[PDB]
Amino acid sequence: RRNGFPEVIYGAGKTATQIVGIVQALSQQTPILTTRLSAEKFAALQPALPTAVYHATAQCMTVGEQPAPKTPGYIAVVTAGTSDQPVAEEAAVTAETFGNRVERVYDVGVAGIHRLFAKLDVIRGARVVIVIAGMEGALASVVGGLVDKPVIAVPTSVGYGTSFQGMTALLTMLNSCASGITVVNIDNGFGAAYSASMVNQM
Amino acid sequence: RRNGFPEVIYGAGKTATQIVGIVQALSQQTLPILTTRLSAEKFAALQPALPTAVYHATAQCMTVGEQPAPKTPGYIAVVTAGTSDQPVAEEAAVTAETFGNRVERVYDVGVAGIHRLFAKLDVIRGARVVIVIAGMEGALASVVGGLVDKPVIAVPTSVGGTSFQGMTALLTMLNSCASGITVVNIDNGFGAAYSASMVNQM
Amino acid sequence: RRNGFPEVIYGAGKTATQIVGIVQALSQQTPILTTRLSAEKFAALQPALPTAVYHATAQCMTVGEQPAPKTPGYIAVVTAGTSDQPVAEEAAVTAETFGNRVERVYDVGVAGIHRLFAKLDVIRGARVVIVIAGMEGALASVVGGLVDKPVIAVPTSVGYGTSFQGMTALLTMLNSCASGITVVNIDNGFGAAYSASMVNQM
Amino acid sequence: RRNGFPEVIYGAGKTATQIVGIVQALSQQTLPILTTRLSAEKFAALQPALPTAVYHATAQCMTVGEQPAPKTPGYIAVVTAGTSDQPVAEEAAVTAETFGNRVERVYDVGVAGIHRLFAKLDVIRGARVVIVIAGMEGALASVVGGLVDKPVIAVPTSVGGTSFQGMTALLTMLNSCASGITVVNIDNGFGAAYSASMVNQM
Amino acid sequence: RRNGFPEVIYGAGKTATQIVGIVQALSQQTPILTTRLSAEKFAALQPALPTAVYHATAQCMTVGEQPAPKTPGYIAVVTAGTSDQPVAEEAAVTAETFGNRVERVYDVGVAGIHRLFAKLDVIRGARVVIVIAGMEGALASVVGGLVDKPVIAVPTSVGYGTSFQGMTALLTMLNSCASGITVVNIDNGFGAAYSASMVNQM
Amino acid sequence: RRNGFPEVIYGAGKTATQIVGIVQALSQQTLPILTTRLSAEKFAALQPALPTAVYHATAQCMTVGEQPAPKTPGYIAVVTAGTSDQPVAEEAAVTAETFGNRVERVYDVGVAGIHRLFAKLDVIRGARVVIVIAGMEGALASVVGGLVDKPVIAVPTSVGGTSFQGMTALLTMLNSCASGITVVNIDNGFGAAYSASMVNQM
Amino acid sequence: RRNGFPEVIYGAGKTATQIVGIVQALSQQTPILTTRLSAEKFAALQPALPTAVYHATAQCMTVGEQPAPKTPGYIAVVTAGTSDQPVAEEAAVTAETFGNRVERVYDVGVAGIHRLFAKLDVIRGARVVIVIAGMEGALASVVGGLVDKPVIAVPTSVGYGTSFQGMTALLTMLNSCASGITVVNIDNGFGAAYSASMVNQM
Amino acid sequence: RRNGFPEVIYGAGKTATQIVGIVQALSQQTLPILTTRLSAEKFAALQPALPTAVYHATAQCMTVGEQPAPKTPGYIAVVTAGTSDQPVAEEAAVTAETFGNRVERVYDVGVAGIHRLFAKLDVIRGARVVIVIAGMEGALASVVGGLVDKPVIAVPTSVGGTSFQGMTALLTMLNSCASGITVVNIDNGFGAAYSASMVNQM
Ligand SMILES: Nc1ncnc2c1ncn2[C@@H]1O[C@H](COP(=O)(O)O)[C@@H](O)[C@H]1O
Ligand SMILES: Nc1ncnc2c1ncn2[C@@H]1O[C@H](COP(=O)(O)O)[C@@H](O)[C@H]1O
Ligand SMILES: Nc1ncnc2c1ncn2[C@@H]1O[C@H](COP(=O)(O)O)[C@@H](O)[C@H]1O
Ligand SMILES: Nc1ncnc2c1ncn2[C@@H]1O[C@H](COP(=O)(O)O)[C@@H](O)[C@H]1O
Ligand SMILES: [Mg+2]
Ligand SMILES: [Mg+2]
Ligand SMILES: [Mg+2]
Ligand SMILES: [Mg+2]
Ligand SMILES: [Mg+2]
Ligand SMILES: [Mg+2]
Ligand SMILES: [Mg+2]
Ligand SMILES: [Mg+2]
Repeated sequence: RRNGFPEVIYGAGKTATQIVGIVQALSQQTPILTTRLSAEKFAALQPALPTAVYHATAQCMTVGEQPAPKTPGYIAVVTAGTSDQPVAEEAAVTAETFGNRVERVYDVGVAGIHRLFAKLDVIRGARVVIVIAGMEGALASVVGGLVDKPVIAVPTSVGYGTSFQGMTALLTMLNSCASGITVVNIDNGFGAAYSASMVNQM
Repeated sequence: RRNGFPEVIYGAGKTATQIVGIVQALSQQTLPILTTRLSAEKFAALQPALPTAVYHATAQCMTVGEQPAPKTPGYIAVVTAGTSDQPVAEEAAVTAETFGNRVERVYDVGVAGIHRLFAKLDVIRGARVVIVIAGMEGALASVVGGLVDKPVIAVPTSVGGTSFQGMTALLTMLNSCASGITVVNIDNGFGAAYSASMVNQM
Repeated sequence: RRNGFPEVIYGAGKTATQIVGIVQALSQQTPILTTRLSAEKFAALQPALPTAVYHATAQCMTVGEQPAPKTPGYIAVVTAGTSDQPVAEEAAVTAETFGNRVERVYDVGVAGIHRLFAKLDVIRGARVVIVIAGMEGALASVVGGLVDKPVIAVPTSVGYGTSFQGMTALLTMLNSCASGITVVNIDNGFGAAYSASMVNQM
Repeated sequence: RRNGFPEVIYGAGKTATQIVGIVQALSQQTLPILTTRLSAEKFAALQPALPTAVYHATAQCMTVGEQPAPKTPGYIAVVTAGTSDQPVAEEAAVTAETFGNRVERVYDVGVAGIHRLFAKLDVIRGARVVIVIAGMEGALASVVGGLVDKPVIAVPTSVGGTSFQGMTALLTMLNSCASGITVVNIDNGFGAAYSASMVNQM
Repeated sequence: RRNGFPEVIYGAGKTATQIVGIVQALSQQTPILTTRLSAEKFAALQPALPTAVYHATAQCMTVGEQPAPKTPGYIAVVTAGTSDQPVAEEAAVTAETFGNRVERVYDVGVAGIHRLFAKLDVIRGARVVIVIAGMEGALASVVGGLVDKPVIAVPTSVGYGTSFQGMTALLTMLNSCASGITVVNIDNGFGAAYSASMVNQM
Repeated sequence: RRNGFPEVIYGAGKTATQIVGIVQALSQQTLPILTTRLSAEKFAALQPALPTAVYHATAQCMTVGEQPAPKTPGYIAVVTAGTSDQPVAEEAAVTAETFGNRVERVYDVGVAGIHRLFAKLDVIRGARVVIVIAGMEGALASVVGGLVDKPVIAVPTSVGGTSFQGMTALLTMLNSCASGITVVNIDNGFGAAYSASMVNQM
Repeated sequence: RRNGFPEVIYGAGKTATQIVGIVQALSQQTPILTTRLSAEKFAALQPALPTAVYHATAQCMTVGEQPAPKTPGYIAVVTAGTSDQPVAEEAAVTAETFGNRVERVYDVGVAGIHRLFAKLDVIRGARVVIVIAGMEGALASVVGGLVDKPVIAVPTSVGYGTSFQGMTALLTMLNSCASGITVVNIDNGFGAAYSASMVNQM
Repeated sequence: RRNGFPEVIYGAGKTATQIVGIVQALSQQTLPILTTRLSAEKFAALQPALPTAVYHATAQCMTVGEQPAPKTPGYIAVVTAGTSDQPVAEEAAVTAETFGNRVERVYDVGVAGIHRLFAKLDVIRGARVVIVIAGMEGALASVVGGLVDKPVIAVPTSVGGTSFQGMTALLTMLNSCASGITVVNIDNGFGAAYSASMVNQM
């Protein structure tokens, strides 16, 4: 029960009229984070749940007060390209909603690998690292070889052609777990940040 | 340089006359040497060369060198779905233990006879990290993931068989919902325990 | 001919102007159930066939009188998550239209497995069990091991990423038929309820 | 506990010295013991150990123990598309019979020479349940399913071959339309008959 | 050059403003048939090419005069279900535009196989048979075994789930070519009727 | 009954002692008997039993019985892309000839050295039907299909190899554009010639 | 840094309000080419960046002055069908923006192979050849065998059915690299022209 | 006719008694003869027949005839990801050198230990063309492609293994982003070097 975790509603298939109904049911108990919440659904709820915030790029709403970092360290969220940033903020906002400090390192993909070496120590000073990437997926391989903290890698569905909406990054990423890497499902920013938050709070 | 980890040998693509070559190249470590995926015919080839080495048959791993105490008092729980998983479970198990981790094995607890899984639930919940290894019924990872509030790393196993050579287990674990599961690639129990070991010792 | 079954029009590709034409053709003979009937098509037919009912969540229209249970027992329709409920009501409404009592057990997925043990006897007291699930598909494995009545399992296309719109549940579900489970096609709530109704009426 | 079923041995992953181990562990049942997928070399290994056991060559099943009468007077019809199916058909057949079911075999009736299938249509229609086993021409299940108003369980068989190792038969049976068909996974005649047997004895 | 064939514009990717431009270019020479012509594109061209006809269900426009049957026999176009009829009329209209008599046998799928035996001689009296079907694809197997004229089979992309938009019929159909069957690409009504017309005019 | 065709034996799944069983069951035909896919070790097993039979090594076909004249004066052209195709080309070739067809072989004319293909273009164009057999470079079927105004049946061959075991050739031929091509399934030269033979004799 | 290349913004996922922001950031330095720029996004930017040009068919905007050919030779862009022309102009416009002369040879697909032999010398007089094609993909095979300059082949996603949105051309094209051919990703006109420009400027 | 290239033998499908047949058919060239994919058992079969020939074991290539000087002073760099790549890297290497190219090998520089790759970056950058050969970690091609402003041809290697037999490496290289990469098909180091050699000598 009281395991110290917020509440997570799969806001993708649920109706705006329903999300109020689910929030207002658990509104007396416990922060309430909702993931994959369209901009058309937050507008329809804005006055019905007038405390909630909305992170546009992340498609996440939070009703309630995000805690202060309960752990002295931080989580590195590392992005290969700007197109990755929505699923990145889904991770970074759920990690912050679960009580973790988060240091963002966006747009340092391998096609300009000096950008990643520029922040290479910030990454190393995190307790966990989330690596997000599309197309090639190469970035998680690169970081996994270069840091000695747990790395959770999120493939994304960005790009085109034989990206197979994320399949090629997922395969690339799975093929480098021997370097200290685990992988979540495509676009699953929330899901990597939930295991990330657990790792970080130990 | 010195992150404490033992020396790893990928012994599937190295030769018997070439393994003894790097093992004794680092015979001044005082740190253990773990050799993964070493077929039983290749340990008989070196058994004269390294009389002291230990060989874990099911796990195809050979350890040379004095094991010191566990590094931290928590344990990694290794949960297996069926007997066909025992080998790749034992590769995770032996790697985790060589790396300094206490390991508690919880084998044959697939959801076909789920009472088995509640039998040893106290043990699973007590671990700092849970490695779930499952073949055809990769549904075990989700069942676990929704019963523990600790990190779960899932290892899909290939076992031949509308399981499409384990590809279904990999897909089933990725698409699992007990948020808190994170997936390595097929049969890679080593790398699971490598990420597990980092997670435990933090 | 007179085998005791209603009439089933694949209302997906057929036009609203046509469904009236098909209903009004067989309207003199025999209940008439139509499956995959959009809400935009029922409005266009509401006055042209003003007796029919419409189950919104199920996307099924029935013109005619649903029979009373011709069998003393009931069919358990068991759902893993709320997102599964449309295809669940397609099953539950066709099972009721074919003359079966139906006991619904919705939202008891494995990510909170206590909810399923809460209703575990209701399931067992059914003559047939329909298990519906998305993403992981785990639930059908779990129930198949726990009841000793025929279980028909419907994968659904809900979730995201490597769900492959239902493929991962279908594979998961097919891989547990040795526990007394058969599987229908993705989203095929109607089709599992048609075999279910046959089983139940013996 | 006591659901009446006989004892099942998955004899593909068990060893010859280990099979005689559980068979004689339950030699006080008075109930039959059915051992599926037992290669002809493994029955010669035990033929001394169990002189009374019967072995059904094509079906790779070994039955130890006195078969009592059929439990119910209806029969299961086992329909096979071609000769290449005889083995997995015979695994369904022998399992169904060991479990207490009268079984009527209707073999080699594929739609290439469909007059064969109308030859023995009276027999098929007379069954309480029909198990259809088909390789390349998995179209047989639909043809049957639209000629019988009784439950049909389809078993796709692998036979090597743009049949993609049976995957086409599995897909073809799932996507069948004679509503009333339900599919097990590849080559799993046992589990088909296990669901068939439940359906018959109800 | 003058091989006796009409002109065939892939009207799918081409613009309405362009199709007039392509027609009016070859309008002085030679009938002009255009395939995959949307209803939104024919309206935009109706006054610019005011002689052309439009077959709504077929999405084909013909500018010019369809010839009278230059061959005494006819082509049987055989459809399994009503959902198949668009791609059927794409075949039947291109076969008629190329000078062939066409006898249509729609909706006689295997789920009611008596309907096909009702027309079984009409099919046999054709010089070529086009078999169109979705979902299961079974129908082409059935007819191929029952007629001894060339059968060209068109899979369609109708149905749902693991139809894989036509892939399961294509596979089913390819797996019965030993009965005197060739297969075209999914939905390719025009393409089967072009080989059909050649066969018929010999 | 009597459509003129010779007797066919699928000799891949029949046994050597069982082949001589049906061959001499119909030794009163006066019509030829064609046995396809007969391995060279299985013809040596019967060579005593049938001293008169002919065996075409590359094609794995054995013909017993007096070949009468060709039934019609046109010929079938069998075009092969490379040497690796010679076997399945020769199965089409020998079947077509046993069935009563004049056959002109045009081998090794792949588009890598396309001048070879224009070398024997007069011959190809002169055929009533063209069977194109191609492995990796299945592009040959389209090239032919757009140079002949006669029916083209394409046979994809498996040859191991990012050709995905011939699946690419099958997909490439289906998606060919020289409208006038029709595809059989992988390696099935027999059935190609069976449809070819019907087309030629009409 | 100053390697002589323009600037390339993946204008697909980026917002119109952002592309101005990215252009106007690098507007002081260095031509600026933007690829996959919708017609709805260029209108919204037309007054904010009023120097840029827009190639409608190519979906490319260029802000800045395209250089004159810095190399005396030219690049042949060769198209199989008119449907290929968008991705062709994406290549031809990026090759021209990077300083290359470009000779276009559109619509000479293999279904009318005389059209390609008509321009066969123009192709040969280029220093590099880009071959673009859909459906069959055959054209790259044909040209690769016929020119002895580097050939870069772009599969496209045009056609239907088992085109698998470009997969069949990609496979066909990859299967002819032994003739002096490399392949880029589906629809990647820009990407083949970037390697093409490098080759040409040596 | 005379493009300068040496004579190539595809020695995987040619026989040992047939190889010596064309090698000595062109023994009046004064130009070298390169024989690719020649197993070590097939070179021992000819070693008497051609005493002067050289055989490169790892690369399965045999070269007969006097190598003249390099044709142009630039070199091709052949970069390999791991040891498992050495064979197909060496086929590219030896072909490039036989064709007249200076070749600099840069092996074992995968991104797991990326410092290795910066070790020999000066050499890589100095090449006119870079052939990148990579198995599981096909991410190497992108890393290179974004560090060199010269043409990169990538060769995916099959190595068994959630790498799906190299298919992931092929997909990963296609979907790479360091624009400047171009991909051959699986294991085809020869054809890579054939395109590489053309690119270098221009
Ligand atoms: N964005 C997300 N991705 C994956 N799983 C999620 C996401 N949001 C919530 N979940 C999980 O999905 C389940 C919700 O199931 P449902 O009852 O269908 O809402 C819970 O286990 C949530 O933690
Ligand atoms: N929702 C459904 N899913 C699958 N099959 C269905 C569905 N509704 C009807 N059918 C079956 O599809 C066939 C109707 O074919 P058609 O002539 O195309 O309407 C019949 O066998 C129906 O029982
Ligand atoms: N519906 C269709 N399906 C397949 N191929 C077609 C179709 N309509 C026309 N074609 C062929 O596609 C080619 C037209 O190429 P394009 O120049 O792109 O129009 C010709 O070979 C036509 O015969
Ligand atoms: N049309 C395109 N196709 C593929 N890659 C592209 C395209 N346009 C730009 N790129 C590359 O994609 C990268 C841009 O990454 P991003 O930061 O997400 O814009 C650079 O390497 C560009 O050269
Ligand atoms: Mg970027
Ligand atoms: Mg690491
Ligand atoms: Mg739920
Ligand atoms: Mg059960
Ligand atoms: Mg119908
Ligand atoms: Mg036929
Ligand atoms: Mg064209
Ligand atoms: Mg070339």
